[PDB]
Amino acid sequence: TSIMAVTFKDGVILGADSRTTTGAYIANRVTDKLTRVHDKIWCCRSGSAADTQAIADIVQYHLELYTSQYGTPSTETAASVFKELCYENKDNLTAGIIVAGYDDKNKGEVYTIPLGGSVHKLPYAIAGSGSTFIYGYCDKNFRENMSKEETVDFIKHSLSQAIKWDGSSGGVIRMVVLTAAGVERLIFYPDEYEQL
Amino acid sequence: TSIMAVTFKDGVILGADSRTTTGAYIANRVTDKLTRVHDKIWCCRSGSAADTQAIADIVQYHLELYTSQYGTPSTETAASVFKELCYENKDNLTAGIIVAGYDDKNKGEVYTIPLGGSVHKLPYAIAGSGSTFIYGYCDKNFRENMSKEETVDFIKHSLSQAIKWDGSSGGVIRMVVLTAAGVERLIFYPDEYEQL
Amino acid sequence: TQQPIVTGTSVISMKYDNGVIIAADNLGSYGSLLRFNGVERLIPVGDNTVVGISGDISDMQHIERLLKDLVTENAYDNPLADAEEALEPSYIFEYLATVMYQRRSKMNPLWNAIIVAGVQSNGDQFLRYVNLLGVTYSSPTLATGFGAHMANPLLRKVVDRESDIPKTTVQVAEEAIVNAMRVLYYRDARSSRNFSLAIIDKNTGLTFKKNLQVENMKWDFA
Amino acid sequence: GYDRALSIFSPDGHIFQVEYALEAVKRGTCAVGVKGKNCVVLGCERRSTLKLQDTRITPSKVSKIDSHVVLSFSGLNADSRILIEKARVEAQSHRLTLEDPVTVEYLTRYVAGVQQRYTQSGGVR
Amino acid sequence: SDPSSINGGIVVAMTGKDCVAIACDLRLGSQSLGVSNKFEKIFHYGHVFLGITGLATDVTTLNEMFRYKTNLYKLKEERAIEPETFTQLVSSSLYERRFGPYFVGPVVAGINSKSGKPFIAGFDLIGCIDEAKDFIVSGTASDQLFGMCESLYEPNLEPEDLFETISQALLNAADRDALSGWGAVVYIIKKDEVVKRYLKMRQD
Amino acid sequence: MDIILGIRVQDSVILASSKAVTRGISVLKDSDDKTRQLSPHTLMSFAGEAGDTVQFAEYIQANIQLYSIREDYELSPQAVSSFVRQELAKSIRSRRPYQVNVLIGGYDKKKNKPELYQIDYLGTKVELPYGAHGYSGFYTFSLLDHHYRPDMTTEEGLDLLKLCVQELEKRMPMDFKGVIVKIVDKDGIRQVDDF
Amino acid sequence: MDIILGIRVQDSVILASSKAVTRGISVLKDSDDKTRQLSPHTLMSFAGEAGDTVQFAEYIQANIQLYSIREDYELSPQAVSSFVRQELAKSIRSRRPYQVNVLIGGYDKKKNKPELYQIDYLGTKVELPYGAHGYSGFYTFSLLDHHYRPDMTTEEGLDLLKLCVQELEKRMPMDFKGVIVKIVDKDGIRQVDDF
Amino acid sequence: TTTLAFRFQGGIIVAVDSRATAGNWVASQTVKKVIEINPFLLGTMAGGAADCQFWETWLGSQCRLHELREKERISVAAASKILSNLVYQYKGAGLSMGTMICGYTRKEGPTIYYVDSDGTRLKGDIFCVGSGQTFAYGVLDSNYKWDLSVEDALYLGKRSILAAAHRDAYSGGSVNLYHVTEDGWIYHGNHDVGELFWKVKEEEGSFNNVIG
Amino acid sequence: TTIVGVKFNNGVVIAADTRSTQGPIVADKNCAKLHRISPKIWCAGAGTAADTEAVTQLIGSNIELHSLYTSREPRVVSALQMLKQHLFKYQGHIGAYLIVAGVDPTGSHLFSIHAHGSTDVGYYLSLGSGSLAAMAVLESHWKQDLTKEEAIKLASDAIQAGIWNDLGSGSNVDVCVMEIGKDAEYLRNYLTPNVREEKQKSYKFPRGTTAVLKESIVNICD
Amino acid sequence: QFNPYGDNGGTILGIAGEDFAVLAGDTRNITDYSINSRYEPKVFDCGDNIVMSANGFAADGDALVKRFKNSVKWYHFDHNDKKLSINSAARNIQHLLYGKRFFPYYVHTIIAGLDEDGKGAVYSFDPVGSYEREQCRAGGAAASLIMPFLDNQVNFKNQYEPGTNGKVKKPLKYLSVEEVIKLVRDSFTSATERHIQVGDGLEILIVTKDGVRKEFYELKRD
Ligand SMILES: [Mg+2]
Ligand SMILES: [Mg+2]
Ligand SMILES: [Mg+2]
Repeated sequence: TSIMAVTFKDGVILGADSRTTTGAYIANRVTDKLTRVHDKIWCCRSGSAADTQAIADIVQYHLELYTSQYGTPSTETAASVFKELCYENKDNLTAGIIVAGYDDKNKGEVYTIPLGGSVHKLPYAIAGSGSTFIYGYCDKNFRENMSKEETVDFIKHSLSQAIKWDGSSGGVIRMVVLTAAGVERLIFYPDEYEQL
Repeated sequence: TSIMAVTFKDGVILGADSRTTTGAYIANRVTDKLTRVHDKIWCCRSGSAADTQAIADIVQYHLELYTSQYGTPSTETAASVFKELCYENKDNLTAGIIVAGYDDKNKGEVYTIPLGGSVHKLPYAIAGSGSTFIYGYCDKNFRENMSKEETVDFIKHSLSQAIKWDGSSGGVIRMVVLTAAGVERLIFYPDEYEQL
Repeated sequence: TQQPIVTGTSVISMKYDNGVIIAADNLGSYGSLLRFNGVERLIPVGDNTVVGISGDISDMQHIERLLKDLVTENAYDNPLADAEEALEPSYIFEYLATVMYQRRSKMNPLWNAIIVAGVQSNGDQFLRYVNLLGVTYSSPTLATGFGAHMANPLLRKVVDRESDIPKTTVQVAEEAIVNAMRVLYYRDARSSRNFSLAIIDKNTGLTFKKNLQVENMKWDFA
Repeated sequence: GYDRALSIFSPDGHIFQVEYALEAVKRGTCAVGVKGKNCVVLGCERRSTLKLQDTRITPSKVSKIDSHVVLSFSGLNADSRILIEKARVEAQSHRLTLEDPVTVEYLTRYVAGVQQRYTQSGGVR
Repeated sequence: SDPSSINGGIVVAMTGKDCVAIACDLRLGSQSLGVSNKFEKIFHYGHVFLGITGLATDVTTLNEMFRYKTNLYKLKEERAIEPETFTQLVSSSLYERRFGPYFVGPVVAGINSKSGKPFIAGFDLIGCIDEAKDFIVSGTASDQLFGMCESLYEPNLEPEDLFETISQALLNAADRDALSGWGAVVYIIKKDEVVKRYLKMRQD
Repeated sequence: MDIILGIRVQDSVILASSKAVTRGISVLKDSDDKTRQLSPHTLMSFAGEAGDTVQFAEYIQANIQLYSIREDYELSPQAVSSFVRQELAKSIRSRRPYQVNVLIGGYDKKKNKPELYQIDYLGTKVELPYGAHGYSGFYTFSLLDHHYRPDMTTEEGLDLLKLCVQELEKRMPMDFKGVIVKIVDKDGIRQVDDF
Repeated sequence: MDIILGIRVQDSVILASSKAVTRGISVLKDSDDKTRQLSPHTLMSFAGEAGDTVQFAEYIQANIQLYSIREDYELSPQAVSSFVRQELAKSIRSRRPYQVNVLIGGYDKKKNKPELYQIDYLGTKVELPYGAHGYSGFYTFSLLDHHYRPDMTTEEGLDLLKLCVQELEKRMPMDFKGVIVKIVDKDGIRQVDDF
Repeated sequence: TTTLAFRFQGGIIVAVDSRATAGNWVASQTVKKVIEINPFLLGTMAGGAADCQFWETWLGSQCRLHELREKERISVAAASKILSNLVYQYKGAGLSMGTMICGYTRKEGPTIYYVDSDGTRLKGDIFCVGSGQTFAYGVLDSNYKWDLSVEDALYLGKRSILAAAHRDAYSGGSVNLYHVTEDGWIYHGNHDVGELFWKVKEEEGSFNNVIG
Repeated sequence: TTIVGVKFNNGVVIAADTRSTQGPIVADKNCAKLHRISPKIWCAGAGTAADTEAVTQLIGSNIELHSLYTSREPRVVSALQMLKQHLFKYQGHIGAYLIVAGVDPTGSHLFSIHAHGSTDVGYYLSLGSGSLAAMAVLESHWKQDLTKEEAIKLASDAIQAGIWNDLGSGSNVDVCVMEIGKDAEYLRNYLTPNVREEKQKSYKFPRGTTAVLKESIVNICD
Repeated sequence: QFNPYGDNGGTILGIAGEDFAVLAGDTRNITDYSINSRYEPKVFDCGDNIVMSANGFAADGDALVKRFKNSVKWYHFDHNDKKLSINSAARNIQHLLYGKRFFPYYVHTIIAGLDEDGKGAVYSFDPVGSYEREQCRAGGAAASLIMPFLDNQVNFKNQYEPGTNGKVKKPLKYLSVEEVIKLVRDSFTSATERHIQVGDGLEILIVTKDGVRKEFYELKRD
């Protein structure tokens, strides 16, 4: 995998490639690594497909039960539940998850959770095997309070490069836009992003 | 290490950090990884300090003996001698070398030689542990036929990022300019490059 | 049985005439990747104690939550929570020390080296170390990781024994700490330029300094 | 688990459940033991309101606990099987650990201890 | 199967006022089994004395080798080898087997016949010279010998007093080691007389 | 432990078992009886891991004696052998299995027939005219394949057994210090003192 | 291989060596002579790795016999023992070392004295009043520490040796099939046939 | 360690050394390896010092509880089996013990049981246990007769430990002697090998391998 | 071991401690780690003690022969080249870690060599188990344009850091000063801050205390 | 893989007189080649005139001392303030240690005090609870250096009466507290010279019928 999430003026956007791997064989070239845990709280999944799926399923269950009792959970709360699962089961898990959500009070927020189960709140986050190749690019190009179109271009260009160099990444670039307006799904095909 | 070499309009420039490592202890923070094998043929060294030094010493001896008999060797010839040593002793070596030189016929040329001992002629090359973090940046920012000032900025910005993310890289940024005019040594300190 | 993932490097500290100083950089390393740069590794407990932590960051964040919870629990049914029955540095340490040794004894350690710096209610300086093995010790100067090898020698030139503590001012002590941090940036491959520093004085109290930078560096000499 | 304290003291200091258990013994068929100079004889009554019995297979009144000790009883027949079984198991357990069969005093002390335990344990009579 | 502790044994050397002493135990065993109680570990080539601890086959071999080499030295040089020179010869010979070494802990002792100066020296298995004013120790009870010597030793002891000090150093060290003991020999060395004494010690 | 043999003849079962108990480079005892009487007409010999052997033998002995007292009746050799097999079959999948191999020699009084059962630590049971555990079988089975007849007397069986012990004393690497021989027949269990 | 003993008395050296050759679970031979005469007044017994033992013994025998013919003279026991030690000391740092332990019993005709040398495969030589290789020493050394006197006769030495064999036959785990005894004195080497 | 105990005409002799080792380091020369369970029972210790020490004093407490409950001193057989059944429960866990339970009772007479940490329990007349057991066996077996006098038996036991103390590197210190009769055990002194060896050498004429 | 090298105005200075260990045991309390390759080229060596001594003697021997062959004073880069090619050939199996320094017709020089065959260059260097304690001092107090007496002070201070803070280092400080135009000046035991205090008691025994079995005169003459 | 044990170095020593007993120990605490503290005491007054030290892995050492101190407290609560005799303390400590037979306290334990006849007593334990009363015992890193010296000077081993042909031994006698402290100080200075993990300071606890007294002495800091 290559995955990322980026905050901007109107909220936050999540991004991911679509490649699933078993050694050098691509088991699925149209994977959906962006997963809904709540209406406007989503996560990017990297690491083991089975581990990250089982975690996201448990989180979605927890937040559904939270909502039934206490109403809409904060993005911080969602990240805390991910952390609790990742930290307490660190010996048996291979999961690198980025949590991203939109509040109306807090606007866009991004939390990254690496292998150990630590939590880190950031303006933007990158993760997955392909992220290594874009640390330089992303640090140089990220600005705070970007527009929607600018943030889409930032993610598109970033994941394009990650895909170009990482063999474990490829296929389509999926994105999910989280704003006050609602939830928008975007897709970008090789013929567009490859020649950027 | 983080190292690179870049061709441009007037010739070629080599670049490197100054960190030497023994585990997490910095054995030397002012290392010179850019090595002269001939008047206008230089190399960037990465991997084992002892292996790369022994190779560069043998190459310098070979090219000095070449010059005595057949005059100035081509940059391709210098790369071939590096390759021959790296390929035939692949089991006992840990050396990633970039070769760069200036001819008047061929202008600037860059050859990269990875672990296996293969040769690859390129417009520019990056290598060392820190190179992983700038594949994205360098591919997006490199143009052919750049000016001297543009190429210096490209290398300065690139190695700045490599240094920022790689713990095995740091110290000063050394550069060596190879043109018809001669050989120029440049140095850039943390206080300048860190805040780029 | 664990292995540390996201890690923090040296924590350094020393006693001076009226109190203690402690410092640690703001980096969260991921192996050789210098991944996170806004990480605070000094955590104050009340107005009289600062706990400095190195090692695994997920375990550090767990210890943060434990200390946060300890403050809450101490306030319960305690009218003197902000006076005579406030949390002392010695209480906070012994608690952490107990936890560390219990976890090592269950073969599932918290992968950390910890320094508790503070001032007791009677004015006495408190400075003590504890790690993943549950090993504890005290000294006029204390440091973890690389700090133990490089900072301690420098800090021991200022305070070499007990009798040197009354003779050392806060200006002299902070100068030695700040110098040691520069040396660590030169020589530790997992240090950052940015760091935090905390002073706990028996008169002026807790002073927490953020976003400090290593400066006045010598390179000009290759 | 069923916990009720069934054997308890009464105001006069009697444990009625234990005393009523003695009434069950009083109802049982008569048993007698006489020891001589070189032997012990155990005699037992068998009620004759039961004709058409098969004496080959009907449980005998005197039971061997080991090859050298015997146990007869008076009272509830079903209850006696539980005591006999436990005694027989302790007999073999003693031979196993001490490498010597039980003394008659020891075997008796064990059986009596079992009986006592059922007078101050919850959920049992 | 640690070559330096199969057979067992110890050697110690000390300097005094115009004299030197070198002592060793007599045990040779095969791990737990004691085999011989007559196995001496001190040899001499002219006035230069060499003690060797470690694997006994190498002790024997090296003695035979240094006898060989000092005999040729004397024939060519027309003089007896001195302790300082012999020390260098031992070092060279051991380092020659750098990547296949003799498993030994040799100790040189003697008085330079020209200057009259008392001299002692020690080596690791690979040739590193360890020179000392006071004492050199070697063998399976080296820790014990280090402790005994460091506390008991004082400078400029007379030959008769030095005998008592070195003997008590060896004896009490040997009794705290399972693989050392079974008898002991002490050499007291003056400029032109050498006295050899066998010590009475516990035989367990 | 080490050598345990068994031969079933016309009217009896004969068990021979080595007397040596060796630990390290020392023979600690040369008169060890590697057998337990389970019931008047049933004998069990055993060999295997130290401690395990006697612990298992005595545990089985206690259980069969408990059965005998409860029912005032002697279990058949076949029934005892099946009980022992099941205990070992349980044991093999336990946290720490009993590493014990046994032979069971018995005289069935209802059938008036001798019976010999061979059971290993896995719980592998077989009825045999002659049996052996461990390295002994590698010599004795072929020997008995040749010399054994089904209609032999107890005396003929003892001579056939002498032939086995002689062969083992000639070709086996270890000194097993002779054997204790015991006969199981209609009249119960008795020991041959001069072998 | 396995058991080799040696005793030096007033006027002779006596060597006792086990007769068994065992491979796997089979004693292949019970009359094996684990000794070679190196010279008329020098005998060498040996024990260790299969093949290596005889190959080494015969190689030494050839060399000493070659010396004898060349110089028309018999090497002293001390000289032979030193030659053998050096061969083993070379061997231990070879690509494949000789895994052989030896005892050398000789009568020095110039000194009129018996001599017994014990040498292991590493090349560790010692002169002894009595010697043993392998596990044998763990019993015999203490026994001889008690009963041995330096002024004993050959007959007294043989009785002292009977006491060692008896102890080994009682406490050793393996059947070594007795010993071949040989005496080395002023009149050369002879074998005791009834032991 | 070296420890022995043998049966004879006049009861039981029990003899042990007193050395403790940690590898080649001689930790102690004055260890007590015989434990006095009651006036008629003795236990010997070989193997893990703590294992032996802890579980044999524990055994003593179990024997005391037996005579309180049964109003009769425990048999040597039953006492040995308590220990053997205990160690069998720990089989595989790594306990290291070689013990001998020696004593007299009316029903048994003089009795010796060998008990070790892999669960082996053996009745016998002669046993030697420890790293130096073989050295003790060599002397003991070659001088043992049933008809030895109390004086001679005491010496043979003492002499057998001395033999092992001398040859076995991991045995030594001193010899502790005990004699068990129908009337109970009798202590026959601590004998330092430092003096005992030279005294035996001179008086007996043995140990000719050593430089006199 | 702690060893350092420091460049100054008109030359270079090297220093070392004087403790030699075998495991945690101190074998020699005053061993000399400062070696002579040529009169004005000196080596400081850490690692395997026999390897540093042997490799320094071999190259020193070959340097003398080379000097005689060329009729020239030997250069530091020649010793550097020969040591590095020898050590590389043996792939680190010869455990010699050296600081090479000296003066020659080309000027004053300071290098270090690792066991596998890498050379280094610097104005200040440190090798050995106490190198981190020494380097901390060097990074704190070094400056461009040091005088002779300043460089000696800095060098010995860096060695002292190792002596006090590293368990592998102890006892005394040896120094060698190599100045351009002057003879190299070797200062054995330049500092002795670890003198053994007076013992509480004399352990001289009464004569006759040791029991003796045999006496005999040993013949050393022909 | 996580290793739950570590080695904190140092060494301890106990000697018993006629009416007194001493328990000494150095104050240095280490890991690998670094010093953690120059003054970290490891000899403790546990009440009832019992002094105790558990040397080796400090986390296990502190845990054991902590548990035994607690055992003394509860012994008073459960048995009417009865004084815990040294022999009873010893047996109690055996059970503390053996209780962790299959995950041991990695320490060497020595206790000192007076027996019930008023005479000096020293008991020593192995890591799993094997114990023995002695006149004399050294424990820890330098035990192998000190113990043979104690055999010679306290128990007069290998010392015979002069002129008696090695037939009469030097008679055993009790030593005065002045004589014992001389042996302790010499033992620790000797150990400091030849063992890297031993130094900094020496703390002696002396036990008489009047109570527990302390004495401190400087040791070499290299
Ligand atoms: Mg791709
Ligand atoms: Mg011994
Ligand atoms: Mg130090």
